[PDB]
Amino acid sequence: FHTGVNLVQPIDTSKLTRQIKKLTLLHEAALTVLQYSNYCNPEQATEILRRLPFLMRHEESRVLKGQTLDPKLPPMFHGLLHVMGDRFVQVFSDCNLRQIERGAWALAAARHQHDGVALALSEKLKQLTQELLDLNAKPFNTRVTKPTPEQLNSGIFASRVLVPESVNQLPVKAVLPEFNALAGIAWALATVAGEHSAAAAKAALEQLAEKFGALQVDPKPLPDADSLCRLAWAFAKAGVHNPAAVDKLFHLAEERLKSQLQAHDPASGPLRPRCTYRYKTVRGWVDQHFPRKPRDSSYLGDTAPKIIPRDFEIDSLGSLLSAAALLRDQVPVERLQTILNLAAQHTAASSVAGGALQPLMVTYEEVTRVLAACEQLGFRSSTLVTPLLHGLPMAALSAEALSQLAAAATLHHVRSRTVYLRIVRAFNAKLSVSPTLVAGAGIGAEGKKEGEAAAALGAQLLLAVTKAGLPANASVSRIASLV
Amino acid sequence: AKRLLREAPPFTEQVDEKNFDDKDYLGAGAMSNEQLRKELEKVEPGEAKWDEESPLIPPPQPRQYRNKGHQ
Amino acid sequence: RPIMHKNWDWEFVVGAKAGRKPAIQRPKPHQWYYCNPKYSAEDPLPTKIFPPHAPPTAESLDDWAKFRKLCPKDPVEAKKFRKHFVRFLNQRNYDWRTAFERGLAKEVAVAKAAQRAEDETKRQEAWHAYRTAVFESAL
Amino acid sequence: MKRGMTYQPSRKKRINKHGMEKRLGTEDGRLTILRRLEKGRWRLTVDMFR
Amino acid sequence: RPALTPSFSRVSDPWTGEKEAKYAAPYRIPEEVWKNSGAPKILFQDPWNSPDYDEVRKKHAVLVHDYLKQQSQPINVQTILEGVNKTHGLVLGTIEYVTSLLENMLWHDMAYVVKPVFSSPRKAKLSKIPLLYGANKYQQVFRGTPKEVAERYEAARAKHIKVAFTRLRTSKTPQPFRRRTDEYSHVQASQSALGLAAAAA
RNA sequence: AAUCGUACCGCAAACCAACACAGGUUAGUUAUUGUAAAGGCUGUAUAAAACCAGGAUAAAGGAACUCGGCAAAAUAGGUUAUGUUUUCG
Ligand SMILES: [Mg+2]
Ligand SMILES: [Mg+2]
Ligand SMILES: [Mg+2]
Repeated sequence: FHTGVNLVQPIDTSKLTRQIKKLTLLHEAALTVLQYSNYCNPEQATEILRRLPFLMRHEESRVLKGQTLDPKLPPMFHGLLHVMGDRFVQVFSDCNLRQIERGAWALAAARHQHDGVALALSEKLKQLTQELLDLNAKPFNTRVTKPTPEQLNSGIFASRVLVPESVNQLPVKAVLPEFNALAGIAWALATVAGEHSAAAAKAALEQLAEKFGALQVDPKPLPDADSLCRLAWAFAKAGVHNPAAVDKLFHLAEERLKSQLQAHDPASGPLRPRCTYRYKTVRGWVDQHFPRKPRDSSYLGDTAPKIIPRDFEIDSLGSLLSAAALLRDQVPVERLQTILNLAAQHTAASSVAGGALQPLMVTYEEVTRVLAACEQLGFRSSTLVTPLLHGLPMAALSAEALSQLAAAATLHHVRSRTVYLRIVRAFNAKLSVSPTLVAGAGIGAEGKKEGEAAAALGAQLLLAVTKAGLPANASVSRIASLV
Repeated sequence: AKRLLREAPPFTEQVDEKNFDDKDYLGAGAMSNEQLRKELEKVEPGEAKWDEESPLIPPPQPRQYRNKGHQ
Repeated sequence: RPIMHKNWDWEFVVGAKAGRKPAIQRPKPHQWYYCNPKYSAEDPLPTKIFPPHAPPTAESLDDWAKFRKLCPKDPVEAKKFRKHFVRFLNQRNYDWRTAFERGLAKEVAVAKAAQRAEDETKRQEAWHAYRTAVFESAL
Repeated sequence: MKRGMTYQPSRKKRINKHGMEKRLGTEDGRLTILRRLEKGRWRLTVDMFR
Repeated sequence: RPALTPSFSRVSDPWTGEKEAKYAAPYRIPEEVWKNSGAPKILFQDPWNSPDYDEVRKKHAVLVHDYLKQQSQPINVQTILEGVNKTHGLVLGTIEYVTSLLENMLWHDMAYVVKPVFSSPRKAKLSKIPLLYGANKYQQVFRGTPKEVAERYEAARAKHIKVAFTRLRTSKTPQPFRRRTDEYSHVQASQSALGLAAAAA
């Protein structure tokens, strides 16, 4: 039926779908985008947007040991986002709730500002605020057998093969089932909002804050830790002032943290988050609350699950606490203190198995992010810092970073000889002579420190160690002699 | 032939979708070195004892991967 | 040493011009380098073998490093696994040529069509001027 | 069915069945070599080359 | 740049069904004066096609397609002709030309037609009532109106599930597999660079 | 890090069939809704005999043909209330 020359469209819809699913490089994506961007339906337009953020990270990792990234790529990555952003606005009226989530996240993830998208999202947010926060609201259903004329405008059903869909039985006694969808859209609106669309975005968010505050029920499945962080930053960036909404949001976060700790038995092992395990099935995908056993398939090459976390982790605690510092004035002190204590308990329990310490690996970026929030909030605790130092590798850190870590441990009253020894030993191996002291570089800091700068770092480390009260050791003695 | 009995081995380009970081955090407005020195000096030299630790502490354990629900 | 060769005689590649070794009619992947009419002994030898049809984005490929990680531990399965990996590598050379030949055909057709339009325009313009002269002459 | 295709060449088969190493492995094969030396044939086995 | 027929009543359309030429003489003269005089006809009219014959046809189809998308109910071909001309000016001359454009859209599922119901085949063949046409906002893979498309999709969805499980029960893969063919060569890389330059300019 | 293969033919006028033989010859890959991207290939000069081979159409009749419906032609496909036979499938 689709043979010959099409006088209206240059490319067949089915062929265009094949190319989109077959993208692995930005150059290939640019070839598709720059030719057929005006002939994509909402299904195709939003699919491209979601892939672009992942393709950019892939190319940065293709660089070999002795090569460098091509300078022409990053400019092209933002060029493609702008072109797809315009097409997203044109077909915005025909997108589903899920499709709007994909397009909005891609621009927000890439930190690309677009006035046209921000204005379109502002109107949509107002419409969805009164519908998704209603008590008598039902979950989004993918099991569509006879689509309506308006659903034929989404492009999902213009396919020559089976359309994958979720095979779960939708809950029938859920309260506000689509809260997570609303939280993500609001965060995208704040991030994508530009200079000429800031007023509209703020007004839409203010109405959402008032509606959220004037609510006497909690969603039956409590909002995910990620969703809570996104909503908190949506208010912080937009400057919405509503203590009633802010306090309620922190209440939900407090409730979730307690629930995770209450339903945890230490005998089983270290605390781990609850997650959704998604598997591929004949008619689509299925979500489970617990993992399957490893399986060998006769047809699939990969049977591993996609893990979507629902509880809090160290990564999310460094973003929720960051939002709290921005919104400190709107949060009661009592609620802030309770959350801080729960955060410490979550960290301590997550790195203990049986009766012995089992540290969990962390990165330097994560540690600094958590500590920075604590300094702003003025929270001092040794139960939150000690687990973070045991799981932090100290082999590729610069001399400056080691000095800062030692100072932080002393201020937080950390009492663990192993932590102190692992820091001084690493610092000593980085302090070289030649008659000028040289402090090596590393992940922690940029460049090397020579002369007085190296001496200052050594003095700070010695001061922290002296206050801590460590017994004399070879590493400290050599540092003192050099400085 | 053109028809395969199972998925082909992963010899083509593999785009990874795991551990994508897009959260918002604070800035880098940390304290100055002089302020840290003053804070350390203010620390009281409390004569406390060290905690009782196990003779052998295992090295850090890697964390499991995470995905996103924007499928 | 570079990873890929960049100086090719494109008349030879398309087939309008003869090569440096006319006895070879279809060069192999490792024979392209020495059949190039612009071959020079002063140029450093590339560290990898690529045909002239390969894109410049192939310089970041590391195929044997990935193969080792996927290596089965059973020797019987390992031998078959390696045989399929070599088959994949060889086929990739002729996927590039097919795309190369299809891509150029589209560009040629577009240019040929554009020339055809211009020629008709000039012929029609010339006739119109002649027609005008006839009316003017007759007053 | 069409006949006349009783020969299906195979290099490994030809060497193993009629090779010099095979002719020298048995008493009867050694006698065959002597018979061909006596007649004075220039090529003794299908396996021979310079 | 539409051109008028020698009768100065309509524009000539670019298709094989057009039997009228384009008047191109420098002066306007009635048909009767010069048609029976015996002079060569090529001095007054152009019987050939324009250099942009194919591009003009594609442009006309877009104008018709866009107008239908703006409509809210199926309409006749006569209404389509009047609406397009009023919006843009005198660019289309006959309803037969518009009909040919619509047939192309119907084949590729860019539009649909609403047909009447008749009691017997002979009545349907002899009927002369005009037809009504609509347009799809995006290209579909099924024929008919949105109600018919939904019905066809439902039957297709059931068939797919039936086939997938029968394959699984008989020890076949539920979903067919293929290999990914690399379609990015040096020619494609140069096309992308050319495209960026054109977009920048 | 040495050593051996790398030209050309390979559903074929170059391999097995005495031939430039309508035969035989393994695996891996590619475009295509009702079609089909790349690539590859190419026939002494005429026509208004009988007859022969391979197709097409045919008034009225419709197995009268013949050892024999040989050959040819033929709505061929799907869903059925009810009935029959079963080793109950
Ligand atoms: Mg060869
Ligand atoms: Mg008859
Ligand atoms: Mg009879």
